Amino acid sequence: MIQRTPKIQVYSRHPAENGKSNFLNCYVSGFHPSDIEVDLLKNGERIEKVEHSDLSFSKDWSFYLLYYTEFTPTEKDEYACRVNHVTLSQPKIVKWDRDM
Amino acid sequence: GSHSMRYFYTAVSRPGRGEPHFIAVGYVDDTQFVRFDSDAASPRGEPRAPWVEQEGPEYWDRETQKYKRQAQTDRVSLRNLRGYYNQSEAGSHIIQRMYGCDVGPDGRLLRGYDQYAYDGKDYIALNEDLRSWTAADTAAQITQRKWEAAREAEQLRAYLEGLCVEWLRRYLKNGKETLQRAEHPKTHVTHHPVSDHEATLRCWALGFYPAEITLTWQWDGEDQTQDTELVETRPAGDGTFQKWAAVVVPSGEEQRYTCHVQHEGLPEPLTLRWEPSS
Amino acid sequence: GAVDPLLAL
Amino acid sequence: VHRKPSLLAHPGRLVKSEETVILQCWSDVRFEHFLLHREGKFKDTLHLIGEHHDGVSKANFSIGPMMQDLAGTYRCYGSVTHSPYQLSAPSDPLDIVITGLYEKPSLSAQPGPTVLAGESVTLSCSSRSSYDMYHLSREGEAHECRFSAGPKVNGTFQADFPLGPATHGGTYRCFGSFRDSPYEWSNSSDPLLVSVI
Amino acid sequence: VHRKPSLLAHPGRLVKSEETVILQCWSDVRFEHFLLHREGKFKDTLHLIGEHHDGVSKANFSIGPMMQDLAGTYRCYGSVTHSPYQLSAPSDPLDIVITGLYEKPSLSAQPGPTVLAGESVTLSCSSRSSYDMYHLSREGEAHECRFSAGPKVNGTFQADFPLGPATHGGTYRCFGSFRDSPYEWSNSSDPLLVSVI
Repeated sequence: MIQRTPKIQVYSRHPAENGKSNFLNCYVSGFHPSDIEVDLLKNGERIEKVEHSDLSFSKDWSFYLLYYTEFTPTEKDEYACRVNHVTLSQPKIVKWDRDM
Repeated sequence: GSHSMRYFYTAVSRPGRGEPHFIAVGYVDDTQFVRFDSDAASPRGEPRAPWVEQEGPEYWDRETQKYKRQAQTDRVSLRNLRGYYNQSEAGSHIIQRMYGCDVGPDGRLLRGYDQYAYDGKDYIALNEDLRSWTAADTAAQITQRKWEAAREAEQLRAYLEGLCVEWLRRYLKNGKETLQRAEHPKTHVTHHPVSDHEATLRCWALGFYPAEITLTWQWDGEDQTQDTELVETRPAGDGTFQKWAAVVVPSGEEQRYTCHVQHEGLPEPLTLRWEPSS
Repeated sequence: GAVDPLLAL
Repeated sequence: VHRKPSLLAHPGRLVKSEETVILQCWSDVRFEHFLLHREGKFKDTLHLIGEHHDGVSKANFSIGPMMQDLAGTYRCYGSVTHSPYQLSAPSDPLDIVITGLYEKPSLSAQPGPTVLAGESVTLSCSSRSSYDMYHLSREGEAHECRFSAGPKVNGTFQADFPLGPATHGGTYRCFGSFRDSPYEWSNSSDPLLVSVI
Repeated sequence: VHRKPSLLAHPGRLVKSEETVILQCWSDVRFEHFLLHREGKFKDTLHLIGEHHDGVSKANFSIGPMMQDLAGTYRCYGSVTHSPYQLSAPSDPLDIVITGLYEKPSLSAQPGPTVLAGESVTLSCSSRSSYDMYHLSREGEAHECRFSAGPKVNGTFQADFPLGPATHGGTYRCFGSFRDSPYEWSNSSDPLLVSVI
């Protein structure tokens, strides 16, 4: 049962900027199998109004999903993406740098 | 220039937790129009693009009948392979399938296809001549013998050649203001002083389509191909895409580095430096 | 338009 | 434990792909419910309230638009009790085969379609497709014969069905299948009429 | 399986009761044996060695003193082999009818037996007997038309065979029969000569 680890990118739909509304995305690609836990965090923990695009794959058969959720970030607030998969030893969290 | 319509099916089994989870999505180039989820409280076909939503009930329903019917088949296909390879009864698996059709700017078929994979591993595929198969292993051979005796190519071919195209025309036509347009990237550069005397400058190109784009860094007019750091293209999450390239630079001498963007929405490639406030 | 499902794999 | 009910299919056992069939379960016993169960590739059990009327306690199970999964071996039971179900003995076995999923085979009669009584006749189904087994049915005959195929032999795959001393004529049809999926058959071979002189 | 042989009867298809007829089976193929088979209630098969010579292989089957049983549909086959016989394809169908078993019908030509060219002629057979169908033969060596009997019509059971624009004259004869036994015909109607001016 061949496996592949998930590349991960955290970002906002539109150029981030305090006080404004935006979406917090987490694009997980190239993983396999599909079964996967992808959680969006707000200052340390899980948010509830999270959604994910429809499961689809690439040419190399790898999958890919886009998690997101509306959100109005602050200079104070921190957001991160937590990801779990069989291929990983433990949940790999990835902070959100609005500059990247 | 040329467009294509691609379908992506995923049939995942779950020995204990129930029955095969079937999912299917359809794209016309980098745009997705259909989605179908075997688990939804109401398993039915759903629109994901304006153009294809303009259609009516018969359509959406005839399409749903296909999806419902597909899954029902992959269900058996799974249980089948699980035997072909003689595997655990409670050992999960997956069967992916990709098929669609490429056309010329004039229409007309360039290349059509249809290929499956078992556990992310190339299984069987319809050959380019649309009349034969290429089994990855002995197991898939069984499939072929059956499929050859069932004339699947003869039929699958007819769709790839026939309707796979016609549909794409229809979709291309109704969504011309999207699929056949361009939507150039709104570009800019961010200045982030990294370490004493050094600064990082990123060239952003967002909300564009197709996702195919090119971003380059030039210092004094010479390609920095070697030190240009850039992330893989990601979806804005609203149908458009993102991407950016960056290079470390000696403070002050920033203005020597210019960014270069090449997209289809751009008549002429874009060149841009950082614009230091005032 | 999606392909018409045929025979099981 | 009550007497086993009777189970039959209309129009018949072989169901053409897409097409639908009805397996009816009935008995003089006033069963409150009937359970239809098929075993195999994808076992399943269908519940249904009994219909008491016309001197019979029946229940007509509609086996949806025929395909892959639906094919297999069915058996029904009835029960006086509800909720728990006090299942009766199993009805006789009914092999519901799905047909028409593969190239038609060719059916021939050596020495020939017409023969003098007593003489030995044998039919044979060949095909370019690699069926592993062939099935021979005689018009209105309950059970179907089944021999194994004869591997790659200069263009085909055969199977000869000896019929012994010819006494009664008849129309026969062949079907081919594959090991892994025994309830999945090909298209019927053009009917062959055997005539005895 | 060889090509089918040719089958013909001499003098002809319709045999008068008591009278005899011969059905001959032949072909270019050197069949060592010829099998003649009659199908129906009194089905049967007559064996016979082939007569080789003049490049042909024949066999003359003599259908004995004609009567009820003998009448029906015949077909023959040949075979080069013995013991197991390797029957050929069936010769074309030959309906051997027995006649002269019922009252003679009356044949008439309205407007009349003699008519001017182009003019429309139509023959008709009436009879006290209630035959269900009638047969019209021209010179008995031309054809066999067949219409159903028309309900009671001023005293008789008729059947009118339109002949359309008269162009050639001819002798016609009528025959009556009954549904159940289509190979059983009455006595010929006195020949009627049609003349065109």
